[PDB]
Amino acid sequence: TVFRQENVDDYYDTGEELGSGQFAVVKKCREKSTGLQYAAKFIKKRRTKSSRRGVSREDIEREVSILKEIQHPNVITLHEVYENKTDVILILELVAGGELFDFLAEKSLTEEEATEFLKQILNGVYYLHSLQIAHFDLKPENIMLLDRNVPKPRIKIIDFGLAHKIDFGNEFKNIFGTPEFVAPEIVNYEPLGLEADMWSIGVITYILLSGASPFLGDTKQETLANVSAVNYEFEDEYFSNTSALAKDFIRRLLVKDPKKRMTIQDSLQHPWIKP
Ligand SMILES: COc1cc(/C=C/c2cc(O)cc(O)c2)ccc1O
Repeated sequence: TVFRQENVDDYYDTGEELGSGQFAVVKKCREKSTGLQYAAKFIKKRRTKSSRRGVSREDIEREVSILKEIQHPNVITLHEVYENKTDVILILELVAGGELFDFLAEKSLTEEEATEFLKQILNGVYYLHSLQIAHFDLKPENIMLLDRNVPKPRIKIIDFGLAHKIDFGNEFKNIFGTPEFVAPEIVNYEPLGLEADMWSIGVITYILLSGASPFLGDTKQETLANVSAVNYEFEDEYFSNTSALAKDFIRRLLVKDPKKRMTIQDSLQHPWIKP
């Protein structure tokens, strides 16, 4: 599938850089014809078939195809796609309130504050999983706010770079997400489905309530070993005034066997969440 090959700079003006990763940089932008503001994600293309730098066209097209399907208040939406010899440029909805992570470092949240964010995350993931889309990269860095200055901001899931359609219940590919947040089946290179996202939500919830990462070791291999062994506990110093039901919610997500893990629908009916 081909994208718009006119020069993006003839239609948009770029501004402040919002972030940069291994093969992508995100810049605030403004469409000349409407004055509307977006985030332009420049993804570096692979320049030879056998190279390991840049993103393969198969991977770029998959992310674009997934973004084109989704429209939900808690998920980023795609406006336009351009390309040239060096980059594919996704013109994405502007989410300017910063990461849930950076907003986390400023505060540990109360259970009402945590559940207010978490309910929006669960709503967005319920939408995705209803479409058989696994995100595969849920972590605080990929949870951003629209306006961080209100007592209860609205969040949006971003970064569909690892997302996959799961039309056979599982997909057998390597997902190189970040160790602290990936499920045991990712660590062990096993078939992957929607369940992996639910584990990631359990990790996010643990951090939201405590400010601490449940599996984090001193090295990436330690973290991955801890994940595979389900080597975590609720430290009383961090959880002493956290409700048992909040702990129960986490405990039913941080489950090694994906079949025994709470699903997205389970998580919405769990007594900690269900109104
Ligand atoms: C903040 O740090 C980072 C943010 C982003 C992405 C920001 C962003 C992404 C979108 O898809 C839409 C948007 O409005 C903003 C990428 C790498 C980073 O390191």
